[PDB]
Amino acid sequence: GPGSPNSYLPAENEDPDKAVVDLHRSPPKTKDPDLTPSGIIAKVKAGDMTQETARELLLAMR
Amino acid sequence: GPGSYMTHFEDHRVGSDRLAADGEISADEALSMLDAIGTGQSTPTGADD
Repeated sequence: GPGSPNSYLPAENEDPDKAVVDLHRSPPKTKDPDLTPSGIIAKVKAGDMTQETARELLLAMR
Repeated sequence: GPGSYMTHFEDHRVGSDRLAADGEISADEALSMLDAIGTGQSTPTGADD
């Protein structure tokens, strides 16, 4: 779980006994588990996805 | 021969004989299609680079 920047200063910081373990949480999912290969090529033609990520998804569906 | 070495620029995508399919595609065929995608002069506009 990624912390604060290395240049941070601990003014009014939390307790030194490692209290309040509820930080570092990831954002909600924004992906679909199944697509058509036509849909992959359409995303790239629309500029909405890189060729790199598109190829990666197609290698998982072939 | 030695050609451009690692120095001089080259526009490597000279083109072959692949064109856009009129229908559905395999996920294998789609890998080959990604290399041919581009814009440039593909649609008329007043915009410029």
